[PDB]
Amino acid sequence: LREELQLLQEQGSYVGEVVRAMDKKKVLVKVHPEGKFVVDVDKNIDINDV
Amino acid sequence: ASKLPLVTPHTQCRLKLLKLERIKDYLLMEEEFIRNQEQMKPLEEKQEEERSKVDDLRGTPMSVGTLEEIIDDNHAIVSTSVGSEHYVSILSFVDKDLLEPGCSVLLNHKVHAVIGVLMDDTDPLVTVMKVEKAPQETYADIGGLDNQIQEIKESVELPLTHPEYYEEMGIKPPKGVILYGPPGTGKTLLAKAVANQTSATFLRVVGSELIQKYLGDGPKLVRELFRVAEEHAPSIVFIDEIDAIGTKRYDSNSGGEREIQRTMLELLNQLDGFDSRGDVKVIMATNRIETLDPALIRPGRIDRKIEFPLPDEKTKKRIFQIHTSRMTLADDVTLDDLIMAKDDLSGADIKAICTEAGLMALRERRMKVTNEDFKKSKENVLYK
Amino acid sequence: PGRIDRKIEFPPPNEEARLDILKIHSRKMNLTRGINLRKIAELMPGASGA
Amino acid sequence: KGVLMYGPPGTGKTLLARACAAQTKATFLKLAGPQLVQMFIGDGAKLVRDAFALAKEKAPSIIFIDELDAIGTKRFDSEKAGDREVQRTMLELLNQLDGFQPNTQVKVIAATNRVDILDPALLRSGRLDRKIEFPMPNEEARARIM
Amino acid sequence: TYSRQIKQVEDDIQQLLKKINELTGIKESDTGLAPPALWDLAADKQTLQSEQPLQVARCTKIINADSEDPKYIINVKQFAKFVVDLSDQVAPTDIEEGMRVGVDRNKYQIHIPLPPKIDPTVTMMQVEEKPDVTYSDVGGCKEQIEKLREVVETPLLHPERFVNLGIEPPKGVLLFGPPGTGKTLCARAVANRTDACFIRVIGSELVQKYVGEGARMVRELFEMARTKKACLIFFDEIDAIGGARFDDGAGGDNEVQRTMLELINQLDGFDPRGNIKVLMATNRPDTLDPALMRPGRLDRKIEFSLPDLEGRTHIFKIHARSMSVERDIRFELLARLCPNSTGAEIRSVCTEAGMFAIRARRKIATEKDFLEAVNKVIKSYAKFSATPRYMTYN
Ligand SMILES: Nc1ncnc2c1ncn2[C@@H]1O[C@H](COP(=O)(O)OP(=O)(O)OP(=O)(O)O)[C@@H](O)[C@H]1O
Ligand SMILES: Nc1ncnc2c1ncn2[C@@H]1O[C@H](COP(=O)(O)OP(=O)(O)OP(=O)(O)O)[C@@H](O)[C@H]1O
Ligand SMILES: Nc1ncnc2c1ncn2[C@@H]1O[C@H](COP(=O)(O)OP(=O)(O)O)[C@@H](O)[C@H]1O
Ligand SMILES: [Mg+2]
Ligand SMILES: [Mg+2]
Ligand SMILES: [Mg+2]
Repeated sequence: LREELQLLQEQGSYVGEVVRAMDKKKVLVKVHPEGKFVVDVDKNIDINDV
Repeated sequence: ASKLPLVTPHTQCRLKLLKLERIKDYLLMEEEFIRNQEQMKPLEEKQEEERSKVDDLRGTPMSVGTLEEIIDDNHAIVSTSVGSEHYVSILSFVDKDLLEPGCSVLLNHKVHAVIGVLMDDTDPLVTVMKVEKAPQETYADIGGLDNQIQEIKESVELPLTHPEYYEEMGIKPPKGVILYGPPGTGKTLLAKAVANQTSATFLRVVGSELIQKYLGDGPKLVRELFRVAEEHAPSIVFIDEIDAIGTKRYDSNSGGEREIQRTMLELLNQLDGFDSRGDVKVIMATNRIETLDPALIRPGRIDRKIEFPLPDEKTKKRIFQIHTSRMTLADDVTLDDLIMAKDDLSGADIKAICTEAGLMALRERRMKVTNEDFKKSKENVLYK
Repeated sequence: PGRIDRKIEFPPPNEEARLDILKIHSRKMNLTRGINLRKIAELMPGASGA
Repeated sequence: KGVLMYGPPGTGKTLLARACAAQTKATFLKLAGPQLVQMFIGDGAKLVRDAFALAKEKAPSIIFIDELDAIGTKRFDSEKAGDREVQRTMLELLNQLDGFQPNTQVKVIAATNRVDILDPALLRSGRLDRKIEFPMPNEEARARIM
Repeated sequence: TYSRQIKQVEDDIQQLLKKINELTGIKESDTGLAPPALWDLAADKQTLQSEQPLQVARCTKIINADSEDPKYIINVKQFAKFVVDLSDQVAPTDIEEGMRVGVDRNKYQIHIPLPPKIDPTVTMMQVEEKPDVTYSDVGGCKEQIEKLREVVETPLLHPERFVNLGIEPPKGVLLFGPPGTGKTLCARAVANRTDACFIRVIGSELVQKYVGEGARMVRELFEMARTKKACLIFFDEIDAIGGARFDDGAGGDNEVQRTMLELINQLDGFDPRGNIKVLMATNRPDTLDPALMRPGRLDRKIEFSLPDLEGRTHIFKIHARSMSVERDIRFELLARLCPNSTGAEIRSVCTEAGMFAIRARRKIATEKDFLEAVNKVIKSYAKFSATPRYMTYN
């Protein structure tokens, strides 16, 4: 309970939209009205799961 | 990759043994030369050391922008995805050849410099117009014409499959082919036989969907059609029912008849403009040949003009042999009574009867088609 | 004739067919016993099912 | 205030306007007809009042409008369709020339070659005053021209 | 004899090519990367040179300068307008008003002037490449070629025979006749031989979707044309761009007439176009506007009629000089069988009659192979014919 005073100052996470993945562990994701971003994946997420 | 294009002796000669053993020395000496790079200058691994250096150069956020110009000293004005455009620089691992104005690129996140280009995801209209697979059965499915089946091969198939006969003549093939006749005689049927046979890319568009609801969206649609047709291959452009551009007036089209006109002027350009045309064959089809513009049917735009007649009464019997081939037809029936039923029944009517008589048998779960099936079939199909 | 596979005509309903359209739509109404829906259906000389 | 020249297209209308640009040492300001037509709304209207405010600043100035039938086409009543945005640039050109808050500092020279197309609201008497015509050269002028 | 022995010694060395080129680096088929042994210049040096010293310089557009001081008024795409200054690396000379410039992201000061926007749908209509039609292929209309060639290229190739005589040569020219006559064909021969910029415009490309959008494309054409020392504009099928002003009731086709009026203003009056020569080509000239048929815009009015007899016999010699024929045929007999025919039909006769030789077996056409082509092209396709309602130009 008293951890959240030093936990909520961490900035929030964006939400986006996958179009399609490609070679060498990256995906093409677009944001709300913001441009498409070629971003990488984390280690706990499978590409075929995306 | 494309190391040597000579294959010409095609035997067990010493010349084929000499050439490839020469190339054997051009490869090993090239191998042993480049092997001694890492032997005396290790300095990296080069499988990843140049790669990770690039991958650490380019940022993990990668924003997507747009080209609009190039200044060739590796910096160009690029447009960001909001609309505020910059004057960033271009790198050296960028392969500065695949850059056109309008190509989607990858930018840096920090200084927005052009890192890499992006392969485009195209298109939601190319796949609309491009025929995916071969439609149906062969030329043997047609029957009865036999005079213009030769004609279409003469202008489409034979220029493509035998490019020696026009050369020994010293001639170029006839350009345009139009197909006309009464409705239901096999105009659309013959074009499927071409798309069965050919190895070209085959594009189809109907004449009714050439007209648009906005001004000038019509002639834009034609210009990008022939752009698609030219940029692929030797290709075949099939435009069906082109009298429908001028007969039916629709209230969606804000421009009236003088927007139909400006579209046909663009179509009149794309067949015989002054531009370098390339290897594009044009097939057209209609059933009201007297309505459309005679400037579009002049030689130079359409050379061959093929008429389709009504089926003759001994070609009619051939058509019944086709559409009743793979059905378990009972021996009650006599096809020759069916032939002269309508004096001018088209080839479409024959399939319209043969498909309907099968539907009456499934009402009674039967497997063979009897005579009274056909007796009530032409009452259902023709007479209404 | 080769274009449309089967055409299906919808006539206006008759006295036997006006009854069961009433029968299905009187399902969700709280009725009173003793109605004789047959007499109701004959008053409409085939308007439609609407 | 406001002159109008008209006639057949080869009689010489620009030739007087290029003559007056060389003679008087005033602030000459020229316009094309379809230049006052914009894709966005109200920009051709804004472009009119910017031009007359510029000629308001240089107080000895005359303004020239070539091909006035581009914007001064006659208004019409119709439903379902029809252009409207062109009339807004015309209806301010009526007002910003003449009407509320008038001025005597700028002079308008207008030139077209067809007249029956034009809106009678811009041919009133006060907006375009002296409507002169240019006839084709009779006999003697052709001896002078060539 | 050594059947497998020449095969496996061929096949392994074709594999051994691939087996060591994977050990150099051309591989990993990319998503937009370079060949690996090509970027090595920016590997250590220009990586930390074209990135870390060099800055981004966001580009803008200048409204105006002002006196006594630099104090430039600048403008950007959607954000505000600023008051800026120069850098040391540029003079205040070439920072003239209404000019795109690059500007840093912090101080907002001007780095370099930029070449202006070219509006890329006008960029695609500069020809960049010459076709292969020679004046030797436009036979039968020599007098029309001579009267055309003395306007387009002789004031360009020798701009001294006219100036010392004291005459200003004509500028505009249109080419008109029935279809299939040689108008677009003769235009290709001009772009073959010339040397200035040849900017082509098909008249069906100026129809746009918004209001006044077509008229701005006329300017951006004539802006970049005035920058050139000499340019050669080609208009094709101008019956779509404007026939005549006829405005009645509901204003219909009012939009296309304003595009036709802006084209008129760019041709005459008020500090003219200078050394720009235009060249139209239409199919029916009777619909065109009298203020566009006025000389000073369209001085020359070259006619393309049908060939007479020696025009026709020359065209047979053009389209049959390169085909395997019987030696002993006469073309003069053939041209008497085609009284009112176009040059496009005569080429279709020559291409059709070569097909009859391909129909049976043979390798060279005969005279009766020609005559089986004439009655099919001239007399059996005579239902369509395309000409007799265009000789009257209606
Ligand atoms: N001569 C023929 N031989 C065999 N089948 C035929 C023949 N003519 C028509 N058919 C049958 O009729 C059907 C429709 O023919 P098709 O639509 O090609 O005629 P069409 O003239 O193109 O029609 P439309 O004029 O409406 O475009 C085809 O599926 C074909 O099976
Ligand atoms: N005088 C000629 N000599 C040689 N070939 C000709 C001649 N006239 C026409 N042709 C042939 O006509 C074709 C070009 O016609 P072109 O496009 O110029 O017709 P056009 O006059 O422009 O009418 P349209 O605008 O309808 O095309 C070429 O294939 C060319 O070989
Ligand atoms: N004395 C003259 N009288 C009439 N026209 C002349 C005379 N001298 C020259 N011109 C020609 O008249 C033209 C003027 O064009 P103009 O008729 O004003 O065009 P528009 O009226 O369509 O704007 C010039 O090209 C000029 O060559
Ligand atoms: Mg069909
Ligand atoms: Mg004028
Ligand atoms: Mg042409």
